[PDB]
Amino acid sequence: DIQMTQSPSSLSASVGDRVTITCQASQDISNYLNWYQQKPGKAPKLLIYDASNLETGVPSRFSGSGSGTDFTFTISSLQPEDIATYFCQHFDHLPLAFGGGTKVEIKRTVAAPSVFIFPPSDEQLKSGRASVVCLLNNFYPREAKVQWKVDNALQSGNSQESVTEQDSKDSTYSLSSRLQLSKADYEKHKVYACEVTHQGLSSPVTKSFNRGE
Amino acid sequence: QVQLQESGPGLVKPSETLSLTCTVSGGSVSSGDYYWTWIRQSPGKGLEWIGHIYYSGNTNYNPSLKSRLTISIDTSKTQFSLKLSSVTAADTAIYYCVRDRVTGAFDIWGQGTMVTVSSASTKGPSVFPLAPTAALGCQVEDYFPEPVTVSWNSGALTSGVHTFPAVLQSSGLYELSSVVTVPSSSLGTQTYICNVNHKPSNTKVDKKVEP
Ligand SMILES: [Br-]
Ligand SMILES: [Br-]
Ligand SMILES: [Br-]
Repeated sequence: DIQMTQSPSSLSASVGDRVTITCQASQDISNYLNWYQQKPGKAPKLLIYDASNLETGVPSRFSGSGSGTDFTFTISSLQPEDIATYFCQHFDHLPLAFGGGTKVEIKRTVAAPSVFIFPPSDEQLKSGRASVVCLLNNFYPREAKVQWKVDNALQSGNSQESVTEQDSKDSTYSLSSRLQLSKADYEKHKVYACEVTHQGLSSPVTKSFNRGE
Repeated sequence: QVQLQESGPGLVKPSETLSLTCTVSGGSVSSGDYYWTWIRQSPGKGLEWIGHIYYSGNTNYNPSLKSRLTISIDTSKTQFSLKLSSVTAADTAIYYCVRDRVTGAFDIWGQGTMVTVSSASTKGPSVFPLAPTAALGCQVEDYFPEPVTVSWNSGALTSGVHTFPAVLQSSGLYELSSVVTVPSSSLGTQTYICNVNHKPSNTKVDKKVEP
């Protein structure tokens, strides 16, 4: 029962950087070591087998090396579509086991989000619920603060956020914040405001609407 | 080029048996070069090798799942199956069927299938429009379990589309949005339909979004 330790658990590097992640087996496994890449929403894909053999149909920038107990996976030049979680896998003896995984995100220039606020449709209100949705589109870094104001009153504990994985083309994130209410509570107020704080916005951006208008 | 694909229930009750089937299409399962394998992935135990079966009828299984595991093969239908007995919530995971070279390499995976262990029954999603470059979308909520697939105009519209990870509601059901940005001039001419598919309940909803 081998223990596979990957280092680091996550990292961010700029395009063109040489990324190196390590996999340490708890005992000697010779070159019985494979490397996998799991892009967002996909199953892992085989990149390196036998610790250093490049799989057919894989770009040359990927490679592996090492034997015995220490193995290093390397991306010679990090590319925008190389964002994924990378796993090492031993086949020294059954059972076969994977590592914890190394999430590789990409450092790019700052980008302010495009903000949009969506009042709940009259169709949703007929069901009895009311979700006020605020959209933050194509920003970096991932960190963003969204504060909800209802008649200039800060809300807390009644909103949920959801962010996409980093885009494989422009390395940006998109985020969705929803103020989850009932029809009864939603129709007791008029002004519903979405305030956004982000590293790319010199001043915070508020997007609001009056209920109905 | 061989393709693998899993089929079976996305929702199974506790103490019930989880039955999954892999359909190997394009190639023969009666090949000596490969081991027909199952692998699952969940937040509590990461990627986990479950076991495999050889085309000669021999299996192996992971000792952690030695008790409740049964992997069969069907050369007549080019299928191999998985059975997990008396499941618990700890068995909730994405399950993959995988081709493993005898030399040792998972070189072909299935897309994976989400399995939730729950006493609750399935429920189809409610879909509501997010009306108006300009941003529009669809509000998909009140469904269980994961997942749901959202496409726009039957796949013709894919650029700028963002389908967000679902969050939980107070009801315990899921909720997400799928948005797409379009030029503001297209709002008078182009129609935008979001295609919501929820397999665990066999629910398909097409919703028109208009200004
Ligand atoms: Br082996
Ligand atoms: Br989803
Ligand atoms: Br039905």
